[PDB]
Amino acid sequence: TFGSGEADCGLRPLFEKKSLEDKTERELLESYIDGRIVEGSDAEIGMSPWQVMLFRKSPQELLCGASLISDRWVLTAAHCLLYPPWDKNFTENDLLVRIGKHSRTRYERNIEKISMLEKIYIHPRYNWRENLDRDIALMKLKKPVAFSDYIHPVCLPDRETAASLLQAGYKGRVTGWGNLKETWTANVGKGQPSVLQVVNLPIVERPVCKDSTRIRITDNMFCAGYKPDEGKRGDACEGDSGGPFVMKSPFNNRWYQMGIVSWGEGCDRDGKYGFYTHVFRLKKWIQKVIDQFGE
Amino acid sequence: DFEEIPEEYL
Ligand SMILES: *[C@@H]1O[C@H](CO)[C@@H](O)[C@H](O)[C@H]1NC(C)=O
Repeated sequence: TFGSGEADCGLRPLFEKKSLEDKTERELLESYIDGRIVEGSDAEIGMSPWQVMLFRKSPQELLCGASLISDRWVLTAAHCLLYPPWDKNFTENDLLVRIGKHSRTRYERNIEKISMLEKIYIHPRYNWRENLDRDIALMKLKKPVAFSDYIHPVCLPDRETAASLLQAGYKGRVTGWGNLKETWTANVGKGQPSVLQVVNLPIVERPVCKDSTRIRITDNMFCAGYKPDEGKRGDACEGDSGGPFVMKSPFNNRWYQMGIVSWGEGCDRDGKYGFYTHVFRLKKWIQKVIDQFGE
Repeated sequence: DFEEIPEEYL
């Protein structure tokens, strides 16, 4: 009964289970949006238990974000492992996952768990040639992981959750170590987090998304971000490529993963957004690598 | 920046 449903998904040991709220979750909780545009504070300990860190064995580097959905399965962006134009083509043995982390650089003794990958499953139809369509990969751990106060799975959405939550005006939440900030000409100061960060962004209407990029946007993608303007606290660019985009159901109080951080736009000063893979549309793919896979 | 992780994970 792996990711074919998971009972405890999205109820966080330190918040929901103790009837405790994080310092910003009410924002997700409006229905209307106009208003609290929170900046991108540091995460609270246990605020995001499903957060994963893809780690390059050697040279030891933080490759991307990822999310815990089972005790044996991790979800990321396929571009994190396979991207011909950049000679990117990772294998099982080239990475490790790191679950249970806050600090970006410390090994976190007695908290994090580092595991090996057994197999990587890229969607057969992911499109690196043009726009990164079907940017989803699944990694099955080399051995199951024990949930902790710090380590817990997020829920995968179902038809109705996707239907009611995925909507223009509704805030979602990204978390990550800011690997979406992969500059050159930059002089990244007041940055490169020490600790995991968090920001709540509003989902954007399809046409407004299409009309801000030159990229051909498909049905498998959504965009979120505040309106390039005067006061726009919160940046998409604040996450990690392959990391999680999540909403808290107002019906059942659980946390589901609605998107995977795909690319960001005008990640500099020009008012663009973040693009994410639409988890609900790719879900039957997921449904079956799992329901029928492992090695 | 990355602190070294146990030789046991490679
Ligand atoms: C990625 O590299 C593997 C060997 O690691 C190769 O078999 C595979 O075809 C490559 N994917 C491509 C070329 O897109």
